[PDB]
Amino acid sequence: AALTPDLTTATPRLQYFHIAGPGTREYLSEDLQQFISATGSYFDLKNKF
Amino acid sequence: ATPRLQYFHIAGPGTREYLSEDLQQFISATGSYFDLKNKF
Amino acid sequence: LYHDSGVCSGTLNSERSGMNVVVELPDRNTELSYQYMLADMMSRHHYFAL
Amino acid sequence: QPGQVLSYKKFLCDNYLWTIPFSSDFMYMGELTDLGQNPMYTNNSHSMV
Amino acid sequence: YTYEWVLRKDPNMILQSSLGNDLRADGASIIYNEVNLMANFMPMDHNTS
Amino acid sequence: MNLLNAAPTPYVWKYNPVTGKCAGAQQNYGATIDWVLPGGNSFAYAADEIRRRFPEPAVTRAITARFEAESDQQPYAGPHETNIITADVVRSGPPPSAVYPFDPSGVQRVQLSGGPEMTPDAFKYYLRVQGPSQEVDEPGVMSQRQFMTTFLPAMVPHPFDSESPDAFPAYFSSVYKGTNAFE
Repeated sequence: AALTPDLTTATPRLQYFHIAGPGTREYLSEDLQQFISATGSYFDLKNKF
Repeated sequence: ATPRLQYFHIAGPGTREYLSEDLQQFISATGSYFDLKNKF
Repeated sequence: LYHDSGVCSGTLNSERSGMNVVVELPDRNTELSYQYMLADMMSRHHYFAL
Repeated sequence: QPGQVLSYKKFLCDNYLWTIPFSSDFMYMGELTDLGQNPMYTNNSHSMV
Repeated sequence: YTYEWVLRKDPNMILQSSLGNDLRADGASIIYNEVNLMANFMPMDHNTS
Repeated sequence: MNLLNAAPTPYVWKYNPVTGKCAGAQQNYGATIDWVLPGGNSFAYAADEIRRRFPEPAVTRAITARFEAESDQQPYAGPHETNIITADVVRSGPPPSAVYPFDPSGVQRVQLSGGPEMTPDAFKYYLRVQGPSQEVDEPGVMSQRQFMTTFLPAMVPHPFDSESPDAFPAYFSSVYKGTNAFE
């Protein structure tokens, strides 16, 4: 009715902010990693993650 | 559509649809020298 | 000609129907009506002396 | 000096006789106007000022 | 929509002389205060528009 | 012909939009044909036939309702209006797809500048769509179109002859006598 509890995923803060998280190779979606690897010679996006 | 407007052709069918066909033939035939088109 | 004057209006009627078919309204303007009709029908720079 | 001058916009319109058409879009769509046969004026009496 | 345009301020372009003299050297100048864009919208039926 | 059998001019009504109450009725002089001085016997019949061809109030009611239906400005939202009223409520408030962090840490939360409950779009639209708390209209006052559906222009032959109806110019009947009043 008024407010729903809303979805939660329960990720630790260090992992959520990638302070102690998995790593860029394994949290970026594989298509995004492929895009970066392909267009990394002229459009650097590895510094943004 | 109002009857008093149709009686005075303010909202009536129009000259082509209320004049008798013989009168329309007359005013079309004699339309270059004796004009009657401005009277309807 | 006295147009649109109910006190001194004109008269047109037949003989069997002697009642007048022309009633003049002081609230209409015949003169300006003719002016507008003639200006719409033709340009006004033409001079017609008749 | 430019501060010592004025402007006097004005117009003249002779032989015009200002016209306002009783139409919703102020345009000509017939001698019997748009609002001429609207059954809100035709059937009900209104006292304009 | 965004409709961006730019107005000329060159005296020789925007203004016309009856002699053709150089207006920039003849002290012609223009200052734009308020440049608004007007538009006419037909009030055609929303159902039919 | 006989003018006693001639059809009378209809009574058109005055709406009085501001108060909303009926302002009365009048003899429909604003649309009358001039037929006795210029017209004579040939046009007396024509004018009578025009007057008695004035639509009966049910027909006028149907014509007015049909004219009002094609307005596009009905009091409530049609599919056009309700689609955009749903569209703007959908894109209002915090986005649903925004994955934001909820930090339930009693020490050292995050700043969360942004730009754990949310409201559903069904209730969000329900707030926007619901009407007043009255849900019933006050008596007496009517809008223009609901006044046009009722209170129809009609020919009223022999009006001032009955037992105790007279007419409704501006009154409020009190003592079983028609007291046209409020002077």
